[PDB]
Amino acid sequence: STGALVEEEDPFFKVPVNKLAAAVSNFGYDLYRVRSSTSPTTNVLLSPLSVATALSALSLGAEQRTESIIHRALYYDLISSPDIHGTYKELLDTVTAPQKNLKSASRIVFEKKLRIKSSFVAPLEKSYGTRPRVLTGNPRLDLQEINNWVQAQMKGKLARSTKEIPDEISILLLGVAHFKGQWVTKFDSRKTSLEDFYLDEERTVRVPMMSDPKAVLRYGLDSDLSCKIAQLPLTGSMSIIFFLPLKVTQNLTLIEESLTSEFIHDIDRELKTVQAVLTVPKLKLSYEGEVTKSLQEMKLQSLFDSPDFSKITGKPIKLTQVEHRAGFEWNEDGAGTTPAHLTFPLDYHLNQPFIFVLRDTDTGALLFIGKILDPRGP
Ligand SMILES: [Zn+2]
Repeated sequence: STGALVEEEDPFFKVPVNKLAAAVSNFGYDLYRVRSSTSPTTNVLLSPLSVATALSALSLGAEQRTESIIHRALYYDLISSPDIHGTYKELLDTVTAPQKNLKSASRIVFEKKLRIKSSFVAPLEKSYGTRPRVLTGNPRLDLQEINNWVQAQMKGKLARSTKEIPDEISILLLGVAHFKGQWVTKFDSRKTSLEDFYLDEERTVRVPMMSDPKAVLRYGLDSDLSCKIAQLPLTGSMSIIFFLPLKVTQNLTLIEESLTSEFIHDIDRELKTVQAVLTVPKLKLSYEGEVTKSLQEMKLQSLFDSPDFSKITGKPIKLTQVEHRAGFEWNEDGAGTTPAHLTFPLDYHLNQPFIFVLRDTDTGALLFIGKILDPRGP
């Protein structure tokens, strides 16, 4: 009984920037689901906000039908906003503020010699703080310039791309993000040690495992999903929510099917503070790849056929590539250290495949999502 335009009753989602954050985050969970389906045996690491942002910005140059196609994928058609792009600037300003430890940037890149209308550039730069790049047609220079842009946006925290530049670009969208933050409570690195990680029912590896035997966290068991949910706070009003299956498995699909902005808000409200025997693997992960094909499965295929971008230029152009680069890291770093007496202990050992969601507490925005089949790497 959903899909109708109704007034928002949930207080957290009445806030326009939170309503927008929930919309583009729901695009991000959609993209995550497609990628995870495509990658049943490899880690999935995504920061889809940078991709949603490139698409939202590009929709400024779309005529009405194409614009609506982009807006439907971003869930804008369920918002009743007079200023979607003004709200977006606020969203971006909030989640990339310095305390968030999150670098995120989106770029629109056009085929060589394209003449761009200043009536596109002006709202693009105002709301998204970005300017379109027109390629030169020299593959070496063009790849060097894009990597130099990623380097400056990410302050060198991502690896430069040794990937060849695509041969036939009309519109290329680039979404890049890096996150390395600090826990509210540091892990004692003296307690970090090599421990078993159950890749699956038959394969066990040894991985640097952080440990807090007396962790305070927020926790809840979701019986319907057979998974233990824990939330660990980060400095700068963010948290990581973990989804830990009860049985060793790489099949997280049932959990993945539930991931929406509204589900995650509900989970967050329902978690309760407990003490836990907590283990968390160290993570230093990176991803570089094209999400072109995944977006084509997300009702965006017509952007690649004959879309109408005549608000950008008179020359017929179309989406040809959407690139994502992401880097993500967590270690023991944190801001601080911490006749009967009864406790309620729980174990929370992330020593088997799990999903994590890095969420902004203020807006609820999805900042990063990982399916971690193997904490060592790809
Ligand atoms: Zn609520």
